[PDB]
Amino acid sequence: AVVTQEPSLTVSPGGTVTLTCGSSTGAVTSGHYPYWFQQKPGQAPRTLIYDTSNKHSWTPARFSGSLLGGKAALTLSGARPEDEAEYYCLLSYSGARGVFGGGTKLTVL
Amino acid sequence: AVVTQEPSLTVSPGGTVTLTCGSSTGAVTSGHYPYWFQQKPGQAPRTLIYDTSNKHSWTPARFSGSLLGGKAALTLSGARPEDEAEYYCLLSYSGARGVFGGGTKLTVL
Amino acid sequence: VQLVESGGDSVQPGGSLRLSCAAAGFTFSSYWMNWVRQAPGKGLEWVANIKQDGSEKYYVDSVKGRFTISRDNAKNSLYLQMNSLRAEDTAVYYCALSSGYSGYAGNYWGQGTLVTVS
Amino acid sequence: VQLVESGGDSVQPGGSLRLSCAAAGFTFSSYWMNWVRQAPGKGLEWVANIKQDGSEKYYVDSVKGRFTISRDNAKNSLYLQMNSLRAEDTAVYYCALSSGYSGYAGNYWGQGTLVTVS
Amino acid sequence: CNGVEGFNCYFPLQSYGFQPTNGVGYQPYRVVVLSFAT
Repeated sequence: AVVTQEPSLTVSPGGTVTLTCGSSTGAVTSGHYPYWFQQKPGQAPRTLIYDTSNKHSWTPARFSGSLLGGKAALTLSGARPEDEAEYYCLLSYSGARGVFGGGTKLTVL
Repeated sequence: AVVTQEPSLTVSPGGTVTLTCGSSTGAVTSGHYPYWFQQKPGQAPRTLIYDTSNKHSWTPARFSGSLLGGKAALTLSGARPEDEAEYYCLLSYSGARGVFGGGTKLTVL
Repeated sequence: VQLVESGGDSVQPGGSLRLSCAAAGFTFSSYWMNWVRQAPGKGLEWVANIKQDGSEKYYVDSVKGRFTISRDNAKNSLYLQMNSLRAEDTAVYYCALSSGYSGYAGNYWGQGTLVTVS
Repeated sequence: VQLVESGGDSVQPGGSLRLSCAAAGFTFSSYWMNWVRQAPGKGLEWVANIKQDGSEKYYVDSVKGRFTISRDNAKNSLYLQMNSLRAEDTAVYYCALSSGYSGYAGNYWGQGTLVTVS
Repeated sequence: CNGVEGFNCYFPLQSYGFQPTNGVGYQPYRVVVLSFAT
């Protein structure tokens, strides 16, 4: 029940982003049905990506719920100042007892 | 970028033929502008059908560039021994990066 | 699609607190209902879930045996009760609605209710 | 309408080879020019194309970044250069002339040139 | 799918990923159709 993330990422305006998440064991696949959330100060976490790669209607299309080399990711095609937030990942396991990562802070330079 | 074909067909002289081709996704329509080619041993592939149903001047009229149920086809109204050849299909996709099928071998009994 | 969560208050350690979440604008008994908590300055911690019809419940091991979930489909709401609550368990609890494939994680989130233990 | 293709030879893997095709009996810069390859015992594989005026080029993903097409409209010919050529890439390459709707697939074919990698 | 987005409950509209480096067939194109006395 261990999930890790890169503590922080800094991106220049218009630059791309690769936020990562994964489990201490095995590899992340669609079977973990990975979720990604965005939290701005004073706000509740909002789901951006669900079930690996499905994007929500309130999520800017600049965000993409892609997978990497046995890891979950949330990438951007061009970051904006409005995207500064703490991002969180959640993976499923043997059942509906998911585990969150440590959190990855995204800031814009 | 996956195209499949029936591996082989055997037809009695004077009998009809239905060679088939299609994509792993969606359905084949005139928007794929399908092509069919004929290759005899020692020869270069020759185009018989282009842009779905247009037949070339060097192609026997016994051949017909028809479409089936979401699939491309090359049919014959009466096969002859001279038609023994490997036939190939080619479909377009998002651009001019077409994909060939596995090849369908036609022989005459 | 609104999730209204309340019940958070200032409580003493060793006691218990019952939190609740009400559904509005959508059908309650068609989705899974999640609980997540966040200590100030920390990331999100998975706490608990419950199946659409209440036949199954799920907990993170750290709250197993202490947390209980019950629901009333006629009131479109669910309750989470936490017994033997620790002084360390200061967090905002959030209600989330899961309409995804497995029902394990929420898509829609409420505003959260703050639980402070002292 | 003749397509004359050459340049195939016996080459070593990891190197490169430039193939070429000349047009005869028709106008070059009015049609799209295609490349197709066939390994012995195998079916046809799409390799590459180029637009009538050279402003656009297309490749099958499997050769992307390795194959380059250039042309000279004053010589009625085009060249295909394949870098980092693999031992597995033994095939007869064919030149084909596309006069169809999209220009994506050829109607007229040349005799082909054999590329053997060892 | 009663107002709640989720599995098999998708939002009907999707944007195009238009970028200057996105090949040829993935580039944006402007299309005007003139559909047919004054």
